[PDB]
Amino acid sequence: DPLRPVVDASIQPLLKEHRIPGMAVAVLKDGKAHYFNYGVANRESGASVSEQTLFEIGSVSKTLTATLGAYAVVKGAMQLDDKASRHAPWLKGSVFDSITMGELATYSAGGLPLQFPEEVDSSEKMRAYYRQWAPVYSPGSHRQYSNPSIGLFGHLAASSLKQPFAQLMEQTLLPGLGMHHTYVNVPKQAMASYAYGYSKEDKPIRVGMLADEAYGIKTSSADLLAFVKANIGGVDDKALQQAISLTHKGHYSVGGMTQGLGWESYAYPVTEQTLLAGNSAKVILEANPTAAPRQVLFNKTGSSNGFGAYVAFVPARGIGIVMLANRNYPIPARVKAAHAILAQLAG
Ligand SMILES: [Zn+2]
Ligand SMILES: [Zn+2]
Ligand SMILES: [Zn+2]
Ligand SMILES: [Zn+2]
Ligand SMILES: [Zn+2]
Ligand SMILES: [Zn+2]
Ligand SMILES: [Zn+2]
Ligand SMILES: [Zn+2]
Ligand SMILES: [Zn+2]
Ligand SMILES: [Zn+2]
Repeated sequence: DPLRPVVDASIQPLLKEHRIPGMAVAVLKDGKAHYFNYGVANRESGASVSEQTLFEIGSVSKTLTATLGAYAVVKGAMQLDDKASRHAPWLKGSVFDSITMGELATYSAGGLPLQFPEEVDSSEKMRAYYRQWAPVYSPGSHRQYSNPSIGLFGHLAASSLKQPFAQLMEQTLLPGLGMHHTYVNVPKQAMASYAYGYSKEDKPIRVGMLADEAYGIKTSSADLLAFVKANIGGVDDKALQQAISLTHKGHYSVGGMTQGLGWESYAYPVTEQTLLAGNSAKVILEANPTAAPRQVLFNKTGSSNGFGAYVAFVPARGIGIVMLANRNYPIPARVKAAHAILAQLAG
């Protein structure tokens, strides 16, 4: 493969520095998929990573959940400016009478935290948590990246379509996107393809409330590259195509990053500095005020215990990259490697 040396040059240093057991990389250019596989999915079996290996992609799941939400909008089941309690009777009489579905989707409802409190570990406790939650910021004014926020968005989008979230994803949305090996619940027949994650102590590990919606997808580099293709070349189904397009619209910005539904976007060519800043600890962990929204690059990071994922693509240039690893290695390393490889592809 004439792209192998370029991809290897940016990826092999990551593997060495962070002792990454395995990584599946996929690149799109000129309508063609290219797969570059490294190391092992499972240190016990020694099974090689391939483009069919399943990795936990963590928050990259949010792009898929966002697409389901957009699909519900396209189907007329909900609108982004609906109050959240329209789709959850159990939220009636709370502050979620005054917070919109779009605000949940874009982490801007007013300071919902990164994670549920550890104690919130059941349906009953989760409903209680939202009903007692006290806003920190006015709706729309601040971005605080949040699993409870987008998790609730996805959960309520599923409810608006009158089906369970996992079923909608596995039976309708994901196969509609050409993603037939993408799961919230990995079935028996797919378990042999499922990597283990590796913690910092090299312990094998795999993945709470709204996990499915917020961070629970297992998928392959082949399936995720198919999703990238869907986000560039499109899909056959008109409703899904319109849904995908809704996920590209900018809602607001934080520095040089523009927040949409799931995807976070940048003007392209993008400097490494701009891409690092929008993916920085400050943006991920702290509340930041929302500013007016901005060729475009779209991306999403995701991590779980033992896993580290990144996807970035540029529709105007027909290029994209997926990097799925079974080590949670630092986001800036992901960004720098992707930026370098994409720049080589862009020419
Ligand atoms: Zn090489
Ligand atoms: Zn190739
Ligand atoms: Zn065993
Ligand atoms: Zn529910
Ligand atoms: Zn299928
Ligand atoms: Zn597949
Ligand atoms: Zn589940
Ligand atoms: Zn677009
Ligand atoms: Zn919005
Ligand atoms: Zn650049």
